[PDB]
Amino acid sequence: KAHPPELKKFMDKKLSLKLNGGRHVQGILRGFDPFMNLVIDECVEMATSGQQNNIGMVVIRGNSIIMLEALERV
Amino acid sequence: IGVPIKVLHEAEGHIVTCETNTGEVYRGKLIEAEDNMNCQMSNITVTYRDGRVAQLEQVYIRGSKIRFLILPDMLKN
Amino acid sequence: MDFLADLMDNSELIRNVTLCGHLHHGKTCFVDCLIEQTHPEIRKRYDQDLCYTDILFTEQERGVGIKSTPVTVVLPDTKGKSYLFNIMDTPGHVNFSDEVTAGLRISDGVVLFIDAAEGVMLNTERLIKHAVQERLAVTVCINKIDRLILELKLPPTDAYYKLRHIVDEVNGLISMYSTDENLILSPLLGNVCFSSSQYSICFTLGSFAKIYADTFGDINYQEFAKRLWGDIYFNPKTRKFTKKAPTSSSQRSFVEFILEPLYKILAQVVGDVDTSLPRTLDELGIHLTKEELKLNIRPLLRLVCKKFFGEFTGFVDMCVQHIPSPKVGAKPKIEHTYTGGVDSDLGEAMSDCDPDGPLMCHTTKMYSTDDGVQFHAFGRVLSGTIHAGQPVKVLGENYTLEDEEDSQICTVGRLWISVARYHIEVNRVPAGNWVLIEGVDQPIVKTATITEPRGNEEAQIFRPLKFNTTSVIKIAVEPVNPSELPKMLDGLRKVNKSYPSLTTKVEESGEHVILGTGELYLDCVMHDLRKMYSEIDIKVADPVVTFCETVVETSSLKCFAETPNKKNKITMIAEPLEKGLAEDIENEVVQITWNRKKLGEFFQTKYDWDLLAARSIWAFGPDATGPNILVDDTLPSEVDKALLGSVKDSIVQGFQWGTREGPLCDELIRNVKFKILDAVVAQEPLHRGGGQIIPTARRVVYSAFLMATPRLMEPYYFVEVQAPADCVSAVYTVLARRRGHVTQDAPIPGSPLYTIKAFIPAIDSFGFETDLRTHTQGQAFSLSVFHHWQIVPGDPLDKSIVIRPLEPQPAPHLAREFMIKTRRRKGLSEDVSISK
Amino acid sequence: TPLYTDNTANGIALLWAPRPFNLRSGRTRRALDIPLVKNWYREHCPAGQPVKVRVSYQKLLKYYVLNALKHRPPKAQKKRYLFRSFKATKFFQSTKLDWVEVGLQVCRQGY
Amino acid sequence: TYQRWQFTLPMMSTLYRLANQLLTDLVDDNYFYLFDLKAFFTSKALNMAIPGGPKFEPLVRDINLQDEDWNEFNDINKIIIRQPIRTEYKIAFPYLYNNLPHHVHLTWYHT
Amino acid sequence: GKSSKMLQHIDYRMRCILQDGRIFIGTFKAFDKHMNLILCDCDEFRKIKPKNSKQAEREEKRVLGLVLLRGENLVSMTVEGPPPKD
RNA sequence: ACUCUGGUUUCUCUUCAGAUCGCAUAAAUCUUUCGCCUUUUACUAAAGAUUUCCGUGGAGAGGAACAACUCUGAGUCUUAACCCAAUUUUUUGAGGCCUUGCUUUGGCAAGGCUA
Repeated sequence: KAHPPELKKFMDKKLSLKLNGGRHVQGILRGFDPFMNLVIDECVEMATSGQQNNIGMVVIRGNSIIMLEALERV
Repeated sequence: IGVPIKVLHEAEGHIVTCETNTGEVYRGKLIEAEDNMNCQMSNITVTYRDGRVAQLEQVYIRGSKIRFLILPDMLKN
Repeated sequence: MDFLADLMDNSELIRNVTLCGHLHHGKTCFVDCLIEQTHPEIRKRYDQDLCYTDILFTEQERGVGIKSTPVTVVLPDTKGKSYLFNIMDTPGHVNFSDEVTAGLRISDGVVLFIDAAEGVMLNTERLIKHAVQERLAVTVCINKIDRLILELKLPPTDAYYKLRHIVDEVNGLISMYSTDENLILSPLLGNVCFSSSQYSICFTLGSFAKIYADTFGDINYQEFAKRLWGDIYFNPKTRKFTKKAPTSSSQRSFVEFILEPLYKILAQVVGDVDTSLPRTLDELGIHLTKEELKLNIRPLLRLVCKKFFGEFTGFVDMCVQHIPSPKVGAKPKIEHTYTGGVDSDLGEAMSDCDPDGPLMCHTTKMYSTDDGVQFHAFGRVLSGTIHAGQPVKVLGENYTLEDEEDSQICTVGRLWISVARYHIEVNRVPAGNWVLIEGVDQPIVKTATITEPRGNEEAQIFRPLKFNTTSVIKIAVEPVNPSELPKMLDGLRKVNKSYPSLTTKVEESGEHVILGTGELYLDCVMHDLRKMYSEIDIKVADPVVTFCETVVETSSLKCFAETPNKKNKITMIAEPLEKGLAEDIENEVVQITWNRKKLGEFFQTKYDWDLLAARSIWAFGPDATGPNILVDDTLPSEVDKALLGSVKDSIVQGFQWGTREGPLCDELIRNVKFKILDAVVAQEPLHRGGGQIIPTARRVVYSAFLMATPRLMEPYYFVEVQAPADCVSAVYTVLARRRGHVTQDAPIPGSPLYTIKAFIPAIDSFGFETDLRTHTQGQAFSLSVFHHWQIVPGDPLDKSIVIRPLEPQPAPHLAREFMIKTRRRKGLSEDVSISK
Repeated sequence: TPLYTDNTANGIALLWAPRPFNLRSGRTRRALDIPLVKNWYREHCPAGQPVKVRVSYQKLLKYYVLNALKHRPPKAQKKRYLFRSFKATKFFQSTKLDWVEVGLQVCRQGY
Repeated sequence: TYQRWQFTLPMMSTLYRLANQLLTDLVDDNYFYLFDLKAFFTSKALNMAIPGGPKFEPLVRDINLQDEDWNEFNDINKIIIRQPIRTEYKIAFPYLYNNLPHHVHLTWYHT
Repeated sequence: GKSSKMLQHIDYRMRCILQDGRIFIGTFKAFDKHMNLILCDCDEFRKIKPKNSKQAEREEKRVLGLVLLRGENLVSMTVEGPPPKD
């Protein structure tokens, strides 16, 4: 019980994640947690109009995160 | 050890589709299947609810935002 | 059961694996346990094991497996779904290991087996080295774990130390054989599975961790396996894997939590029925019925171990972790087995393992039908899908793009790909799966590649099959009466197809000679020939060893032969090869296809040969593997360099012919550095008759060998005779009688037994094992495999005293009488003529 | 639970016993068909013996192997217990007596 | 009825202790290398008898295999005998070291 | 305590209404503790459930086959018919 | 934890033998060869085929004796002190609007605004 997600292959790789409310973020994964809460270093959130705003290193929770896709080779 | 989770873990490596709660349907080869239905695939095709389709080299969708999944007919026998 | 065919479609769920064993009993016991787990109908009897891998009745009666059985099924996994395992169980004999060589091309992964009590063996070491040279994954299995637990009754800590020593020895052997970084093997790494194969007791560290998780708690099995595998120690106060070993009297994690429960269960079961009380069973979470308790000690222990230890999920997990799917593993196999290179478009497609691409299936195994009239060619389908009735061109092992007549078209009937039930319900088989093609047996002898008729016009067959062992024991075959001679010959052909190692040669003396590796091998050959392939009674001769001809001194005078066309004469001198070059060349270290600069650098660095000598035209016997090498040392000052280039092919053909047929006994010649001194020939193409060179070349070879000092060479067989300590000295006495020399002798670590490595000459090797076993009153056991050619004493052509017809000759006289007897038996002129 | 108990050695020794003792529990055999000497001549040789001992061992091994060769019962009998029928016959009766008394009775009957 | 017996492990231990005198210490069948019933069967099926094995009367006259005439390959002038081909060699591998083996039996190789 | 209600309707073709509003008719052969069902030969329709439809009984129906529906998106299920022989 | 589950000793009787009937081993007759040989009782010694003979198992039947003690599987098959949900349901932030296209209306699919 309490198994962690297989995020070791995507650690330190630039990927794009989809957050709740129709949000899109893109950045390098700085780590993972047992509840899927990860750290995105140098994350840039893309707005619905098309502009992207860089928020730096932040923490993305897996409760509102829909799915992540790596932008590089796994 | 569930029967549906065991059938989802046994269906890894074949072509299957998964429709999420947001309407995005991703079809491809299930590379890794977790115990909580977290599916990591590679070279999948994702079609959104608006009709736009795209191809992803590698993705990993959690089971919390996943609605249903359709596997091949080889697992029925 | 349709899921068995459904899973074959998924190219990523197949696990092509071949087994190896110290003795065929251990591997076949594991295969039978796997079959019983997969098939609930077949249950092993209490008196004897089912041994489903021993299809032949000869293996069933003798007790040693004869032919490899490629039979397995879909098997489940603890953390994964069922994968369609297909395992080719191999015989556990030194000579019969040649058959396992075929399995080397059947699959790309060898799940090696090592007995816990016996430890490392000569057969196991040879198989590991051959697999390492074959570029395949190796996953070790500690077999007969109950032997240490029950037979030896060793302390648990001592048993763990012995197992660790065995694993370390295996790892050292693997590292010596191959330098790849993947050579690390350990229960933590997942390359070691502890499978006794008796009582159905198989597991790994992950299997034990999963059992612990199922029993109580929710501990992550992967982490627990990574921690408890080694000697990292467990701290109860800290309650964690503590590498510092804090507790004074604690035992290692593997000993404390893995070996100790097994020892306790075995002690409770074997010790007493009250020892394995219902209270103890409930503490173990098992409730056996009264009938199961009323059984004998062995069936009760088997049932308890089988019920307690699941259904061999640990082995499946270990195989899935390391043995790759055919899609992943086809590329290294394409690089190694294929002689056409992976860069080919068809080769590149095969490397991707595309079922919808071209059809490229390599069949190397041969299996007789129940009636024995027809055969079936068993082989992997690297690319494409074979369909029943679809015609295919079966290019043989000797097929080449030079001549298309070497291949023939044939139809493929029922496939019978599934072998666990030995049924023929299979219609079509996808790429990467083993197929038992029927109907194409006639055009092909062994190790031939079938392909689609018209889809590809340039695909060629894979490289010819190679064996580590060398057939050195030759035996003549004659019918009781010639009236039905062809019938026996028919069976002889059935022998050639069935056994790849056996070599049937029609000698010029009208005798059919069968070449095999071991005495038991040829005995099984003759049993199969008489009982199955040819019911005619067959008379034989005394076993003989193929002999070699070598040189010790340089040629005294040059030898020249003149071509009939206007007297074009080539002169040469032969010299003995440099010491240590024979085994180096024979080990495929350097090939004639190598670049001239690379070969020159190799010879200048290793053997310090002259660069000009290296730049000379090099032959190196047949197929660039013959120890007898040929260097064209002709002086560039002479104008024959253009003529030599125009006659290089003829010279090479003459040299290879002379290597195949020497001057004495016309046998193979090795370690001869034939130096082509010079050649004077008219530049006119008319005078350059193709048929005037090769006979002249072989005459020059014979004269040079006569000019140099000739010696006979016998194949010294390596024998790893294991024996109890008391008989060890007596064992040497046996080698004393059979002209044997003891190379080494060491006690078996953790076992009272004692291994002795000896080098027995093949002439006296016939029946050596029988003498050793009978003299030691059935205690000592031996196993002999050919090791190396050693020069026989005496001179083949020196005028010596003729030996008595029924009396052993003195040591100095062995060479001459060997030579005369071999020449007369071959049918050639007995007397050796210096003029000839 | 004790890893090593007093009964472990006994059981592990019995696990490699000869045929009669390897079985925890089975069915009985008659008194006359339990050959004790059987395992003796089946050995390689009583080493350090006179020639006559060898000859006796070889001859008895010949007898044993000839007995082993021809061994196939066609006897699909109807289990007609003739002795039991004779016991049930009114011309005979049943009683209990010492073996020596039965022996002297048989001697008198034979006389 | 006294037909089947169900006992305990310590009773086997003590009975084996008592019967050690009448029971040999051999535990592995490899000790009966060439003395198992199959070795004697294939010895009887031939003229040759192993030194430890009894002699036998041949099943048939077998004049065909008694003294065969010299042939092109059967000639002793070409056969080389480093060591005598004893009866052990023939019994061990009846299908190799025996011209016309015919009706023989198969022996267990190793344990 | 008994739990015989889930095993009695197993292996039969049931029509379950999900939380999104779709009706999936399929052979419910496997269930779970989280309410995740497995429908073999499943067909999902979002137009209407065809029960004696005069104009049309199948509208917006897509047959997927072996489908795995999660219990978080499932609301209720009703019995439609028994399973076949195969 | 609940309901049914139901004997083993025995004595005989009648069948069938698979199963090394038996983890032992005899004998008789006939048949072919071997030593034969002097007529049968006989032999020698092996093969071949029967038969009797010691025994046994399976299966069935009928009485006695423990027949009332059940063995046992099956029959979903029986519970609270104090602590709990960021992925599978007794805590879940999934809430509102307009326009566009279709349908006869009802309803269906997409976008943004939002706090």
